[PDB]
Amino acid sequence: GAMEREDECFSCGDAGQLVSCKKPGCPKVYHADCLNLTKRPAGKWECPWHQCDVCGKEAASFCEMCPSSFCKQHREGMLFISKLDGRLSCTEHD
Ligand SMILES: [Zn+2]
Ligand SMILES: [Zn+2]
Ligand SMILES: [Zn+2]
Ligand SMILES: [Zn+2]
Repeated sequence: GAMEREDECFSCGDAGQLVSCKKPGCPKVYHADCLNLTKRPAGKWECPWHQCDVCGKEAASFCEMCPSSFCKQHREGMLFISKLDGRLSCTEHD
């Protein structure tokens, strides 16, 4: 993190061997295993929660229930506000 670092994996909902994002505005942490980080990131690492789950490009919207964020193109119709808590939820959370 660059301000704080929560002690739970946003991907799994579990805590453990966590690697934190080194980008400002990101308090989130994840497991290297669930991220498929076979290669150990060196230096500034940006979590895939900044990457569009569809095209792999930079995400503009962030699903608040999974590391599947979306770009300006792949966010339309794919991400919506959950009426349960007001959190951004993607269509893949049935
Ligand atoms: Zn995990
Ligand atoms: Zn991040
Ligand atoms: Zn995209
Ligand atoms: Zn989602």
